[PDB]
Amino acid sequence: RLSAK
Amino acid sequence: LPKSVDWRKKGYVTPVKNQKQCGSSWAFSATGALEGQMFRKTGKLVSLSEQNLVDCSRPQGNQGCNGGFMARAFQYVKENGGLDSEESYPYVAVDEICKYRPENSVAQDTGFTVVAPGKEKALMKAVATVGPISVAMDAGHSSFQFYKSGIYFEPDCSSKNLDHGVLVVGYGFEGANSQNSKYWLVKNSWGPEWGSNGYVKIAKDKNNHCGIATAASYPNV
Ligand SMILES: [Cl-]
Repeated sequence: RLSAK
Repeated sequence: LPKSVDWRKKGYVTPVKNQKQCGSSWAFSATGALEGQMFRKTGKLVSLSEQNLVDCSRPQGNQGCNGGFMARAFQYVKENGGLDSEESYPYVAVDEICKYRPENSVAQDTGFTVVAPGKEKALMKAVATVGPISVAMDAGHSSFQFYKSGIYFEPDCSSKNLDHGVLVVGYGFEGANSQNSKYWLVKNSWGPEWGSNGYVKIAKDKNNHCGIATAASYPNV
């Protein structure tokens, strides 16, 4: 998954 | 088996990359394992193209920016007979048209090796004797997002339901007792800025924490 940022 | 291993100190790991807003951690993990295997075989470290993988492995089951799997990527490198370098096929973080150009190939794999699922010792073994190992983990937690240092241990971690592929570049322990407070040295793809220089230490031998040993594998070069 992707960074929350 | 050694007490600690750090493939980065031996030249098998490229600088930390950033997948940005695209679900290709699986491609990063794949290129990490491959970069390490190609290094062991030639003594040359070459950043591989994750974009190559995003755009061309839909036939093997990958979905570009919407998920994918590391072994499926090794699978594509094999059917395709190659994989371009990052320099020749740059990462743009979006699903694009496959532009694999074999004149720019710099890596090859004839298949892959799997690690028995949930077997941390098999994993430790693969790590210690082969080089960085692509692994899947459950990274759906704020604590992971905000991780900064030390050994990561999250109680709500799953060892079965994974959403993120990373790379185990080694392992070790904290302190002097080699048999305790052990961790997996993990390379992420959220940039150098996330975590500890882009890495995370994850609890080892703590019941396959976050599923790190659930579906590990590495490419055969
Ligand atoms: Cl992802």
